[PDB]
Amino acid sequence: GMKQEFVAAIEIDGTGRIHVTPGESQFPYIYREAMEVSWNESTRSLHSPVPREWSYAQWLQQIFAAASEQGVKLVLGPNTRWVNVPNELRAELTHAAAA
Amino acid sequence: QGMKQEFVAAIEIDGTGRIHVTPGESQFPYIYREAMEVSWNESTRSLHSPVPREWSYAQWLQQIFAAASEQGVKLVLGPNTRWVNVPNELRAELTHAAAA
Repeated sequence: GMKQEFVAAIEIDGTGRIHVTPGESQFPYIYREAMEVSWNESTRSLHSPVPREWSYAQWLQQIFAAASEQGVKLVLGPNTRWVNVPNELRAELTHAAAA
Repeated sequence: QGMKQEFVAAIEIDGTGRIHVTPGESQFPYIYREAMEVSWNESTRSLHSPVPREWSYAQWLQQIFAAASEQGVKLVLGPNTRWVNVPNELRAELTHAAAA
């Protein structure tokens, strides 16, 4: 049950987000799709997040931060097992878990 | 305060490239509720990330078109399509990404 529609504009804003402005439709609730697409009303555009390349280090900290929100401070031990983590990365990750 | 310190039993990057943190004892069934893009996999009892991925404008355009399509609108680029601050090459690549 679709419906074809022309895009009025494609734009990259000053923060690097890409905006697609629909020919006519509005999507105030595009967030409910859980696809990290947002709606900016002032410009009636669907847009991406600010460009982001997340390292494993940053994801590790994110995972730690989430567990912390639920009352658990995770720490690495001398017995923690590292599985399929290159040596160079392990160092970086270990530093991440502490920083 | 109620904050419990705990050992990590394992760090693992799986076959799909997600990084897994296996807590020593705690479980986090509702971790998704923190809205932080972290998930709990009960079969492996681990917190994990999504699959890694580089930033790509083409992909993001496709992602944007895909979100719109879920809400019943198939977007298409036209000859009258206005491009603001989109460099020549990116503009070509974005055009092709919208076609494929």
